[PDB]
This record gives sequence, C-alpha cells and structure tokens, in this order.
Amino acid sequence: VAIVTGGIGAAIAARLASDGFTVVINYAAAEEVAGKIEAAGGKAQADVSAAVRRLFATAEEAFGGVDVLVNNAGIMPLTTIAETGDAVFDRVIAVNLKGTFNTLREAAQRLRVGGRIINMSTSQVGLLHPSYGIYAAAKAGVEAMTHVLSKELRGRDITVNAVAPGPTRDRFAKLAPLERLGTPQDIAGAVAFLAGPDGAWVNGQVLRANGGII
Amino acid sequence: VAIVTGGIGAAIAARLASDGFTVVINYAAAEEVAGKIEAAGGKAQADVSAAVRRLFATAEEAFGGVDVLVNNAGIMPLTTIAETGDAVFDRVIAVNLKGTFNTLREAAQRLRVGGRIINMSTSQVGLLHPSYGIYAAAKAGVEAMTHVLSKELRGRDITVNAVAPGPTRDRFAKLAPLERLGTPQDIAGAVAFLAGPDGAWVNGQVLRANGGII
Amino acid sequence: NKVAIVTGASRGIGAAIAARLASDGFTVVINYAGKAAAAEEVAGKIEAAGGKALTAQADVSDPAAVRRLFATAEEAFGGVDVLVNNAGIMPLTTIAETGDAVFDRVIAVNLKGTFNTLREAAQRLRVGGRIINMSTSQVGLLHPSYGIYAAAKAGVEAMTHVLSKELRGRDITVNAVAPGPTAVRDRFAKLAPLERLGTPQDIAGAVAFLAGPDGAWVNGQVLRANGGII
Amino acid sequence: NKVAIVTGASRGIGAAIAARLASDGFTVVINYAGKAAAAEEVAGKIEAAGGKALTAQADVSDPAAVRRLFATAEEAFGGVDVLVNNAGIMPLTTIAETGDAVFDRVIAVNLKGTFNTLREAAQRLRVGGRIINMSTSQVGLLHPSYGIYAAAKAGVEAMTHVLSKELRGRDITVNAVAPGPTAVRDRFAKLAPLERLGTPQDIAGAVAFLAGPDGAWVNGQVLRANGGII
Repeated sequence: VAIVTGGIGAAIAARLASDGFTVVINYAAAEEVAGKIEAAGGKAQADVSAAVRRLFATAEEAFGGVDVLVNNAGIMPLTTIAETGDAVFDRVIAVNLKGTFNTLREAAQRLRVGGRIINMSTSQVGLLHPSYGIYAAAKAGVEAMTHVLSKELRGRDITVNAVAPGPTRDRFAKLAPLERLGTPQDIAGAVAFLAGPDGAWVNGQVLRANGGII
Repeated sequence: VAIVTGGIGAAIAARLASDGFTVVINYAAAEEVAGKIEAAGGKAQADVSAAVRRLFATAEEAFGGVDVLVNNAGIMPLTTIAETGDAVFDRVIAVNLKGTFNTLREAAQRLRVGGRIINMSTSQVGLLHPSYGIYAAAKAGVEAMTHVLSKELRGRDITVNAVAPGPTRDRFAKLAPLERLGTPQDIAGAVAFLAGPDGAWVNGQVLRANGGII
Repeated sequence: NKVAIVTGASRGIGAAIAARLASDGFTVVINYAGKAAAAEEVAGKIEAAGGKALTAQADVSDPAAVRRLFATAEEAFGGVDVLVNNAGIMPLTTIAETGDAVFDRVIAVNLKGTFNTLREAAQRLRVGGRIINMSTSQVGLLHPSYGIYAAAKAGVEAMTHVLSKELRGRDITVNAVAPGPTAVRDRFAKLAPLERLGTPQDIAGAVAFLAGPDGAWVNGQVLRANGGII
Repeated sequence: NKVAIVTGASRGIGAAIAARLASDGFTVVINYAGKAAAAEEVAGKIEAAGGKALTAQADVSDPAAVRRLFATAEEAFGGVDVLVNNAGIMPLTTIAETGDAVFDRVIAVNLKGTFNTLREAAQRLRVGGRIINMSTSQVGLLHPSYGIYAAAKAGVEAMTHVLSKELRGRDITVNAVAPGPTAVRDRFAKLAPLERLGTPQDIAGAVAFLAGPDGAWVNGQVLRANGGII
C-alpha cells in the first residue's frame, strides 16, 4: 500500500498502481486517476500543510497500514528575492517544506518495515537560477530532511530518497543533451525504481531525473 | 557600514569593528559588545522574523546607508523528525529561514554597490546527522538562497556568500584533524575575509569553517 | 538484439551486473583481464538460464586491447548498446605512503582504463545506448588511505558528466553507480541505517535500472547504491 | 622565517600568488618548468619591493625533480611551511577526440604532478603548515571538451580532502582554490553576476587568506574564486 500526495503526481499513482500498489491518491481529477487505475485492473483529500493524521488513519483503516509514501504535493510560484511577499513565501514553505515534514513526521511513526519514502525536489536546487530562490530554498530543506530522515529511520528497514526532475517551445526540449522533453512518465519511472525491488539498497539519495541538464 | 544580526555573532561584530566597520549590532550583551568596540577605537533590537525595515532605516538614518550584512541570527533546537512539534518547527524556520529571507529581502533593495552579504549556515547541512534534520533543512534553504541571491543581484556589484562553521569534552576538540576546538574568532576570520578586500571575487559560495571535519 | 559490454565482469559486482543484464535480455560480453575461468563460469551460468554471453579477455588500460574488445563484440553480434565500466583496483595507501607504481597503477586501471572505453564508446555506441561507470562512495566519504582510489574515481565521475553532454544528439545516457562496501561484521553489517550488508545484486539493481526502460531520462548522474551511508 | 613553495609560479595566477605570498612575508620559491626568464622577472619584482624569493626549475610530474625542489628550499632557508600547487595544463578536447598523449599529459602534470608535491609535503612540511591546491570551476561546470582537465582536477580535490584528514595531528591544513576563468569580451566580462573579469590578484586573494591567519580553521575545503558563476 502506498500514499501519494500531490501530471507527475498522476503518473506516479498510476505507475505504482500498475506495479501493484493500492494507491491512496491525495488532493487538496483525483477520481479520474482512481477510475483509470481501477479500469486498468488496479485498486482522500487533505492539505498536507492535523489533516495529515486523518489521512494516515484513513488508509490504515481501509487497508491496514502504509508501506510507501510519495511527497509530490508542492507549489511553485516564481519570485525573485527582492519581490517576494510574506504571503508568497510562507505558503511555498508551508506546502513544500512543512507539508513534507508533516507527512514525514507521520510516516516516521506509522510506516511498516520494508518501507520506502520518496520526496519530490527539483534540479533547480542545483541550478539555482534567478527567482527559483524560494522554491529551491524550500526543496533544499526537503533534500536535507531526506538525508537526516534516512539515518533517523535506522533499524526499521525503511529507505528515504528524493527525486528532482527537471522541466516536464521546442528549445526546452533541446535543453537536455537528450534533446527531447521530460515526460511525467520519466519521473514516475524513477520513483517506481526506488519504491521497486531494484531500489531496495538506494537510501538517502537525491536522484535527479532531468535527461542530463545537471 | 555593516549590519550584523545575531559568541560567534559577537566575534563577528568586533572583527568588522576592528577592520573598520561601524557595526549596527542586532539583538532580539549588545551594549557590552558595543562598549568594547568603542573602547577599542571602533564605532538595535529587532526580531528578524516589518521590524526588519525599521532596522535598515535605523542605520540609513544614522550613517546613511548599509554596505554589509551578516545573518548570524539563528536558533538551533535539536529534534528528530518523528518528535518535532509544529512549534519547534515553524520557529526554527521563522528565525533561520524567514529571518534571513527577510533581511535578504531588505538588503536586496537597500545595500550600496560594492556590498557584501554573508549568511550563516552549518556544516551539519553536509553532515546531516540525526536530529539536525530541521536545523539542517532550514540552513539548507539559506544556502540555496545565498546562491540564487548572488545571481539575482547581478549588476549591483554585491556578493552573497554563506559560512558554515562547525561546533565552536575534549573529544570534540579532537574531532577535527587539527585536533583542537573552533573558536568564535575562527569563524569571524572567515566572515572577515568575505567582507574584506580579499573576498571581493568570492561570490555565491558556501565556505565551511570547521577545521576539516567535512 | 541488445548487446552490452561489461568491463571487469568476472566476479562479485561485475558478475552480478553481467548476470542481470543477461536476464534483462542483453547479450553480455563478459570482459576479464586475468585467468578466464571465473568469467567462463559466469558465461555458463548465463547460458544455463537461457541467456546469451561471450567472454573476452582484455586489459582496459590498453587502448588497442580495448579497441579489439569493441570490435570482437561488433563482429559477433553487430554492435554495442550498453557499456559498463566495472574494472578497477583498490590498493589502500595514505598519500604519504603511495609509491609511484601504486599511484600509476590505480590511475591506469581506474581512470585511463575507463577513459579508453569511454572514448571508444563515443565513437561506436549505438543510438539509444546506455553507459554506466562504476565509481565509489569514497568520493564522498574520503577516508584516509582511499585518496588515490577516490581521486581516480572522482575523475571518472567528472568524465561521466561531461561525456553525457558531449553525447548530445545521439540519445545516449551516461551515468555512474557509486557502490558502498559490498560482499566487527555486525558493525559493518549495521554500518548502513538499513543495518544489513549490501549485495552484488543490490548494485546490479541500480545498473539494471540505468540501462533499463525506467532510466531513459536519467543521465549525467552519479547514483550512490550504498544503503544510506552517505 | 616562513617559506612557501609555489608550483607553476612564473605567470598569471601563479606569479600573483607568488608576489602576494612574498608581500605577506613568505620567502617564496618560484617554481617554473621551462625557460627561467619570466620566473626571474617575478623574483626581481619581489626583491625590488622588499621581499625574498628564489627561483627553482623542476618538472612536477618528476618525483625526483620534485624531491630536489623541496631539498633546495630546505637547504637554502631551513624548511617548508607553505605549498601551492599551481602548475597545470589545459588542452581542450572532447573525450572522443582525446589522444593518448593528450590524456597522459593532462594527468601527469595536473594529477601526478600535484600528487608528487602532496606526498613530499606530507613528509617534510613544517607543523602549522598550509597547503593550497589549484583546481578549477569546471569541476562543477563540466562543459564539453573540459572532461580530461576536470577529471584530473576532480582527483586533486579528492586528494585535498583525504590529505587534510591524513595529516591529522600536525596542524597542517589542506585546501584548494578553484578559480573561474581569469585574464564577446563584454560577454565574458559579464559572465559573472559581478559583471567584471576576475584577476590573478583576486585568486591570489583567496590563497593569501588560506595561507593567512584568517584561514587557520579552514581545511578539507574547495574554495571557488569564480565571481558567482557556480
């Protein structure tokens, strides 16, 4: 069983579904994704920024515990530092930073052994372009928490890893040395790997999925 | 002229004073530091988490603008992720993350050309030990903002750089390959370098000052 | 139809990468440098399980030897799709105690050897190709006595990034897998948070994935398969 | 009383590091590898300004040549306190277009040469010593054609970190300075946020500081002096 907060988020839920995960989709479309997942032979609102507890109980109710979580839930306004309102700011923090922290806090306590946790960052943390400051600053915090979390979860056979996709007219396709555009499927594949059996030994890492932009 | 938010913070103010900076010390002892600075031939409360504006006007008042800022102001409780209250959390964020952001927001607008900005991180961002999660997560955000800020300040001949000291009984002295303990003077020296003429070309960097622990 | 060269593939991690690539369906060229026995064992096993493999002796620090390897594989099976640089050596010496032969050796095998295959691959690898370099987690850990090994492997990582950009326009990815230690014992078993010893197959996992369909978008990357240690 | 060896110190950055160290008060050994003229110029200038310098030819890829250098300096002035590894070369080739001589050369000079002085320094550097390796910002940038240069320099960075730990107990720091490009022109002048071209003296600044009193606590570090470019 896998909870999936937060396109990319859809792809992820679907893929895990295909893989064999009962996916507790999470919004704050959702039906749509759930319908396809069931139509396809596969098998909950909450603002990640309290609710987070109900969300976990929700599923331990239905399926009897959680084995995987994927913190896709995030928002990305784009302001320079000089022109960033306290409102723009605390929101970006609340959603991305606190949200993750919140679910990580719960996952910290609930998750079954053999588990997998996979946060969603951004190759902008590395690229640190103008106006991605706040966004990058926020996701940066997530990366650090991914690292610390993984050692903090010692002895409970759980892994914590992040995934920083890149962008996902044509010049943006030619940005990657691969000279095409990232698909939400590309990222889902990455996530699928960590949550898969081939990702069992990868732990406390930031996997950039960007087709070679950095 | 240099503003210095936030031991280490004292050392910094003093050193810049010695160097020749009118230092607008900032608390939320301060006199003490100011007295010594004047006693020594050298020459403002605000919670960095609005106040930040008064603080800048305060000095543009007295001395007619600001040339340097040093975001030492920070707090460091130490909780694992599982055991971290919403109160512990948002505070660590507010002080470290928002505080810096706040002063950076102001510095973004005010600072004279030829300026220097120097945020205070922590080699724990790299070491990511248990319970430094939130602290590291917070300072991480600062590092990213340091990077983005520096490119965002293009054309205004200002530099943005951070400084991540390490710790500053005897086993902690023997932690560094140098086998002694960090002094608040050590860190001040680093900061002094960036704000000095020898730091004019260093820009958008995280200088770890830890005696070789990482 | 798909063909992979695996360098240093006679034992442990390399053997496991070879077995897994074969299992994925790659015809696997098992490259070794010394006695051929172990490598034959790996080939046999791949065969007994319904895969295709060929063994090929060649010392990777040797530019000509390396060219033969690629040619032998194109001869036999019509081209190369995947390259895996596992060959390496890891004598441990502090910098102060490193003799010239030791320094030169670590460099030749680890850096020049991988460079040799990298250069060849850039010329011959089929479009849609995947290249996985083996690094080490010591590039981050950086413990005493690992300085020469890590310097070489750090160089490999740099080449990994730059090559992926140089290969623009050919749909070839280039990544590396940085393994931690694989197979006081409890202490080393519990070294990682997962508190178990990592395995040849764990690493074969990340490789299989980078070469796989679930990796297509990953390149220019160092992927550490160490189990949470750094 | 304090003595610094500066390697590759006849021009540009190396000259500026030499002049500055002299100005700080170090007796500076100006190490060059080719014709001695420029290096003599640097020595003269240091002299005319009230400093002490000595020039010393030696090719750093040569372990023996390197040992002579350190011995010449201990002979003359009684020991070594500071080592600065500026010698290097930077031919640009894509990996696919790198000949063996080019590869081997970049490695010998940049990696082996710096290793040679590193090994020597570990044996002879006086306590309280400072060692600064010159890297490059390309270790991060990693542009096409810079793959061999960056691999070598990445290796230097790895050695920098590991050596600082290996030198535990002797109060010797080890760091590196990674310069960006120093001296379409407006485009390159405006390459950095500061939007001016960086200078030999800018780099001499970060070096002077790492060797200085305001650096004592810094080690195991790569310090990029590129002007905000990465």
